Amino acid sequence: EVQLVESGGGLVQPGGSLRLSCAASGFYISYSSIHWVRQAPGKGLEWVASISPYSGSTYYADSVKGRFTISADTSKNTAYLQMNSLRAEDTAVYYCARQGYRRRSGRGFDYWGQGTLVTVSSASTKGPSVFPLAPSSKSTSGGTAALGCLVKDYFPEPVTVSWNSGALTSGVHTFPAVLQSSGLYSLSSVVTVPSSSLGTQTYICNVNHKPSNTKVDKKVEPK
Amino acid sequence: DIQMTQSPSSLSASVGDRVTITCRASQSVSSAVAWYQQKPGKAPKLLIYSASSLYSGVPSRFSGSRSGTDFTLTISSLQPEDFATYYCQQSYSFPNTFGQGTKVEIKRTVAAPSVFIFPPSDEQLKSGTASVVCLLNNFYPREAKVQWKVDNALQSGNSQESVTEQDSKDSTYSLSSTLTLSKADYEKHKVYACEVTHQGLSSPVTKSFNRGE
RNA sequence: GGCGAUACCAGCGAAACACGCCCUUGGCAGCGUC
Ligand SMILES: [K+]
Ligand SMILES: [K+]
Repeated sequence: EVQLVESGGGLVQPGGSLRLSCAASGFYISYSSIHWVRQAPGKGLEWVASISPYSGSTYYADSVKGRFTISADTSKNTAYLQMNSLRAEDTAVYYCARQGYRRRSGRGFDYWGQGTLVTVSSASTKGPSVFPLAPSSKSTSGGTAALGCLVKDYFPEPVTVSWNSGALTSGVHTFPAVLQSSGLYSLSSVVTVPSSSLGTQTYICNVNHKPSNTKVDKKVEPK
Repeated sequence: DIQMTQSPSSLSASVGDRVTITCRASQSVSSAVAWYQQKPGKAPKLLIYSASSLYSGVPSRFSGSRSGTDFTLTISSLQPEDFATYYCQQSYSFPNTFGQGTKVEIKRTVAAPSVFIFPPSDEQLKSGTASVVCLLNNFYPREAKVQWKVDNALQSGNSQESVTEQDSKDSTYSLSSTLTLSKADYEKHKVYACEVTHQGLSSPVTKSFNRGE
């Protein structure tokens, strides 16, 4: 029933600007406080701003006061976060959250959106190179084989990696990306399969990097 | 600003254990304190509001209490699905503030890694770079030493590691170590090896390959 | 323990502020004083 859907995120330069939207469904925002909360990758939740019902009063974290503006349009049932003078430290997933009804859950934030990723960086977009990680053993060895794909030199996050168009999920490990000294990301995705399936079963890694409009399928065969 | 000082920053607990997470507000916040659960890759969910009230639908093993400006979240008996990062938050005054979080992971028995090594692809080598990948699969605990040796020489400063989040069903981890070298550097040596030390192994395990061979 | 003057928390309206209603009672806590 209750849904919050953030949008508007993307990659921008330091000093740039971006406007996020949070579309509410299943309730009317005019009777609720609405909050923005952000989360840098692998870091904690950070409260950003909020707007109060009836008054429209607004509040901001010290770290964004003067640069960000929260607003709402009750006729669109949507809330907004205009972000200006952006800096690298603003990079984060931005969540929209509803503060619940006072008599039901106090001031707890009872519904959260899925968030929208904002990346602030001077680095240019670049799609990945995809290379096979050839099966670790022979088809006739009787045990388990590991195989995978190296997804190297891309920016910004995220890429998605599937195997056999999503049909292969069991035993898949797609590792968190790490930044190389070049400032570009790299990761590997691996899977373990029965050695006896090599040959019979075809293994393809499907890599999608929407920020660069890049899609790659790479077959991974025995060497 | 009111600081929320949350402790510990991480903990590894067994299923069935009682887990206590604490948050001290730097000045009075009355009872305007909420607790959230956030699983990796997911949005936070509300557990407790107004310091001690259970949010509707939340299991009763979760409870909160207040002693002055000290706020405690207790899980009376940790369940397997309870791994997550937990956050306290004050709503007494603006700006609202979150604690730094407590990452709760599941303790399990020791498990040694299965080790695999991958030479660089011929397609990569033509581009002038060689990535060699070592995979440590399904082990516990997370701590591990991975050491690269090229023709028996210890390598340093040319490799990076990545570790997965704890597996939801086997509570293990996996890790990748990638050694990067130039094509010329790669082609000046023959034996590439990855030596793994882990407390589940009685002695280090080496996987290697011989270049070209 | 008494007395005195206070300082803050609070009911409801879809509601932290603002706006409307209700209320003159409760509650911790310090201070002053015997
Ligand atoms: K509300
Ligand atoms: K404003």
